[PDB]
Amino acid sequence: AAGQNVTYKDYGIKLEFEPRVDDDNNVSMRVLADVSDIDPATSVSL
Amino acid sequence: NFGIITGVLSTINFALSNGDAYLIANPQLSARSGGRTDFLAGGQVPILQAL
Repeated sequence: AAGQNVTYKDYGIKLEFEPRVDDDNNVSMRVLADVSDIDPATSVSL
Repeated sequence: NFGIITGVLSTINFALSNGDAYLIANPQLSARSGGRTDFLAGGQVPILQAL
């Protein structure tokens, strides 16, 4: 609401990995890959 | 007292402009049947959004 709490946001290189393996070593997986950097062009001042 | 006081003014314009813009975006993905894949190549901007 309103118009206080402080939160922290991650940035940089991030990986998440959830593998699953079969008897033939087949891999079923979900992977998240994120690369982010701070951009001065779109930063505001409040 | 009978008379008149009046006049005219003018402005000259000779503006001329042209513009072109081209873009192609070719993203490619891979996913398994029954699954889902999301892709973003861009940025994020902060927005004020509160109840």
